[PDB]
Amino acid sequence: FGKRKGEGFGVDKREVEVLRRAEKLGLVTPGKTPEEQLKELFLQGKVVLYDGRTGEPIEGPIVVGQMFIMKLYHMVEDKMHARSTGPYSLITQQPLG
Amino acid sequence: SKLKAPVFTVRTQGREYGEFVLEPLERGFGVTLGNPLRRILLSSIPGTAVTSVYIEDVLHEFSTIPGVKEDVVEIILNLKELVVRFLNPSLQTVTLLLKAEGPKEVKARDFLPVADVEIMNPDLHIATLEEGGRLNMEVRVDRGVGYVPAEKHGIKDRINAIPVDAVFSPVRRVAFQVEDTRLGQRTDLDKLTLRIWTDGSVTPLEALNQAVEILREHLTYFSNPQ
Amino acid sequence: LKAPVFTVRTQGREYGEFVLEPLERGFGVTLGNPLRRILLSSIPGTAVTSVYIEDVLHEFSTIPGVKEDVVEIILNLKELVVRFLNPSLQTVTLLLKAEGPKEVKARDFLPVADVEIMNPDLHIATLEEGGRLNMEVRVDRGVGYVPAEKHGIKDRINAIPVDAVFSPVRRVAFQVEDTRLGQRTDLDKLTLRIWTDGSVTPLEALNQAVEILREHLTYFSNPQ
Amino acid sequence: EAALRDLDEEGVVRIGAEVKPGDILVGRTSFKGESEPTPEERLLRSIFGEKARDVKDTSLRVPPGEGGIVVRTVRLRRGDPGVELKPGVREVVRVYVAQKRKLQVGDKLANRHGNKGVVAKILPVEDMPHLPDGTPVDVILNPLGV
Amino acid sequence: AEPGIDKLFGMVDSKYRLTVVVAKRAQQLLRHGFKNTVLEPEERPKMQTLEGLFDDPNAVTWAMKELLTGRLVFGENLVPEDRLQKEMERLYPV
Amino acid sequence: RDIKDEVWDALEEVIHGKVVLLNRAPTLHRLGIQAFQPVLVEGQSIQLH
Amino acid sequence: ERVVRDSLAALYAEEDGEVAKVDGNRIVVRYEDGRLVEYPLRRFYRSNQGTALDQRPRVVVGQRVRKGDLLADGPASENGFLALGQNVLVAIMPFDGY
Amino acid sequence: IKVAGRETSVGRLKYVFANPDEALLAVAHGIVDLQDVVTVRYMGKRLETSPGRILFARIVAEAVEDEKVAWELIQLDVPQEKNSLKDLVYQAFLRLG
Repeated sequence: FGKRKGEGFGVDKREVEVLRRAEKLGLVTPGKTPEEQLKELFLQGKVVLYDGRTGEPIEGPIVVGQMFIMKLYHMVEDKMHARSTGPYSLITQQPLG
Repeated sequence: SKLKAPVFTVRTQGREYGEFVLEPLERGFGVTLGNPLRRILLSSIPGTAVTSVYIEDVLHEFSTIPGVKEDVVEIILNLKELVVRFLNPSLQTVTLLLKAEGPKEVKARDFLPVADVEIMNPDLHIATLEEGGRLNMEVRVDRGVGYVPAEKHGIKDRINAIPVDAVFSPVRRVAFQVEDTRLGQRTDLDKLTLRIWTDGSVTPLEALNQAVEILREHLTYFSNPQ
Repeated sequence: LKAPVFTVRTQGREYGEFVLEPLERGFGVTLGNPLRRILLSSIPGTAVTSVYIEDVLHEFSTIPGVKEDVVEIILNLKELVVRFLNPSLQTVTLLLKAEGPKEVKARDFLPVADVEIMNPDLHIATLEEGGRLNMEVRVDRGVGYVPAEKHGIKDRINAIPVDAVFSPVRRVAFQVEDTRLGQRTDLDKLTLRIWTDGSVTPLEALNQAVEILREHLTYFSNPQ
Repeated sequence: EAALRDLDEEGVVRIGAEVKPGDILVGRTSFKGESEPTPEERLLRSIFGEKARDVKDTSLRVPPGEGGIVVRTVRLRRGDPGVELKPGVREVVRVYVAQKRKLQVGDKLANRHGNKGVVAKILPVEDMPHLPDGTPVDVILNPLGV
Repeated sequence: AEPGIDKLFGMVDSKYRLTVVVAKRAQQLLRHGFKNTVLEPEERPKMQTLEGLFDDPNAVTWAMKELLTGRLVFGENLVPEDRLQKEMERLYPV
Repeated sequence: RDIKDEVWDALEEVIHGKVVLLNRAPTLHRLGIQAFQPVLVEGQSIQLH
Repeated sequence: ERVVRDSLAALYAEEDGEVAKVDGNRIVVRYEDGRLVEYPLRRFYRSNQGTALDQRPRVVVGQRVRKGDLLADGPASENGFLALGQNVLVAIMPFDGY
Repeated sequence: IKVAGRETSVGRLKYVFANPDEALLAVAHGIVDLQDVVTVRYMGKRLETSPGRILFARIVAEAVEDEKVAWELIQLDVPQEKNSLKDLVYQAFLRLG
């Protein structure tokens, strides 16, 4: 944020509408500079998020962070399968498996 | 009474950045304008990136070249970063060229020069070579739009030409502020500022015009109803 | 990348759906989201904006010899719709008196010069014999929506301000689903639904909201 | 020939080809049986100027939903040095195939805490929730997990 | 849901009797080329191809719509089986 | 390779109107199996409602 | 870090020395003992489970290496740490049904 | 607040909407949020609810295309949760199919 209020931009109009809501929730202390409140949301690990489909903000402040997430071994590529008709079994003549 | 045409400001820095203000606009046109533009600015804006590679004495991606510390998977990957600006407009496709040897950390400038093509990041690392290690590429970069992945375009000049993935789009990032403003009389007007970041092929400004142009072009489709 | 074909299905003067497909990926919301904004922000209509009633001090009071309360009449008045035929025209007072055992309608408004009451049979209030109804109503040209407690206009002490329902649009609902053309299958198909009050039409409302839109495209001309 | 344009003289795919489902990886021929062409068949050929052939396509193709880029081959005969295989087998050929696996809709992701789930959707970056300063998120997990 | 189902279950005494009436009528059609249909051309179920709209092929969708009209008769012991499998190969050939 | 585009357009005609069955791991009751109209999609994964 | 160690899949420094050559295929190092070891690189080996067991090099020519330092990352190791996956920017919020 | 007798709230006075579209129009313009209890004239009876509770009711009413039935099935003066919604599907089932 400090990068911001120096690079020539202030608080944003949607960040207030969200801050309005955060106050009804109780995430922020009412009657404090937006920076004070955004600070307060941050420390709760929450940030303002704009839906990219509209530009409008998420009515709430969201948890956004950095996670360690592995790709497991179980991939669709190894498990999609289908047969119309195929092999059958010697004694039963039912399809193989 | 209605507001009138507002004051366009333009604050370009380098060939990369840009800040584009519009003042003043009717309350709730901050987004009504700044979102759909940012949507088209991320998705539809032509540009360049590499498409395919031959490497002398190589036949598939998963190879390895002696006296170069990088595997071909990491070279085809260091070559996606490379960003190529075309100068001639009617130029659709190039074929760069490279060769080096000895203990040289081949960076992206080491490519041979062509006219109507500038290597917008010369300092790019490419491949580390030690005494005895050769190299000879034939990259094939293209103007296109959006994201077109290897498994999808199959671009082979030679027979052992590794197709590569294209980050065509030249827009690195697009944010946009909406802050409060007034035309003396009225409150709660909107001050749209439009950030734009770029690689160099096209520039924040040219991007933003191009975005608008498509946006305009699209509204025409509403002309002929059934 | 074909010419996106544009389809109308209107009913009457108040409802049409407009379907525009196929469209490159992401764009049925790139359009039509802004159109939503605009079709509700800036569609110039007409709105009841103040009221005075002969013996009525504040909004929350009962008119004697009348069945409705004050608010109830303010509400019926919120629903009137009238088009200004002379494009110049920008305000109007509407006069209506009557009394005794009748029920007043929007037809019963004192006619005026290029002021078309769309919905004449709308009902305003009922009177019992001995009930006097005497009132004047302000009606302006404007856009969007404006609480009463936020434009204030009083033409006289004891005139009440009503909430200002300009927009001839009543809802915008748009619905972008996935559709395919040949082998290309991520395309947007945009359905857009538009309710109005007859003042303007669904087809009309849109083409204006379209028109506004390009007009801001032009606000990227003279730099600095 | 199109159906062989990637096989070497012997019947091996060339190291570095692209192979997809249906493609031969190693051609092979086994001899037909006591059903050597029956009447129905001995006649169909009688019209086409080719007589019944005595060997059979047993080529090793590729399985449905598999494939990639031939990265190596190993050919072990017997009669070559160092090599002797299970009785009665002349020659055994192995072809190792590779693939670069982008993430795709269906694969499983997990974190170290037991949040596990399948990739159900890949939005383009213009749809991702993002921070004021233009940056789009990568993963949208759902709080109902916690 | 299936279009009109709620009334279908209304006609028959037990849901399963609908299912066989539908499936039977729906195969009377598959073998006869639909010539015996008791529809008119504008009620004809129609699917949308990449070229242009054409007759719905799914003989079961037909049979269901077909049934809603009321233009069919259902019930036990109404014909000789062999006197239908020909009189209908007569009125509409194979 | 040999699959040409209008193969798929051909398929879409095929499956019109008809449903398939989905079955899930323990068919504990009458509803481990239910009927669906398939809508064809790219990618490998089944889409459940 | 230990895990990448005892897993014996990454590739380390036997004694103090300096690095002679480096390459997608091998890593030779002059030692203070004068010995010239040549650690070759297990490059793109197919594991039991099909997962490419790939050894990549992490030093450059002449690099001065104290003992037990690193010379190549095993698979799923980054500069010697167990890299089981990736770090991503995650948002935690319902998203329209997906 | 008890204001001259009955208990109502500041928001049930300020804002009094003649029809539901208007109440939603106010919500589209920042005026009120969906969780605010307001006053609205839906089908004669002039009710004390929210636009939320009014939106919901239209959802039901438009989906089953019977505004009259739909009015009856829902309970409106309550948050929708697992039970109430379950109860609607059953009640809808019994009277619409």
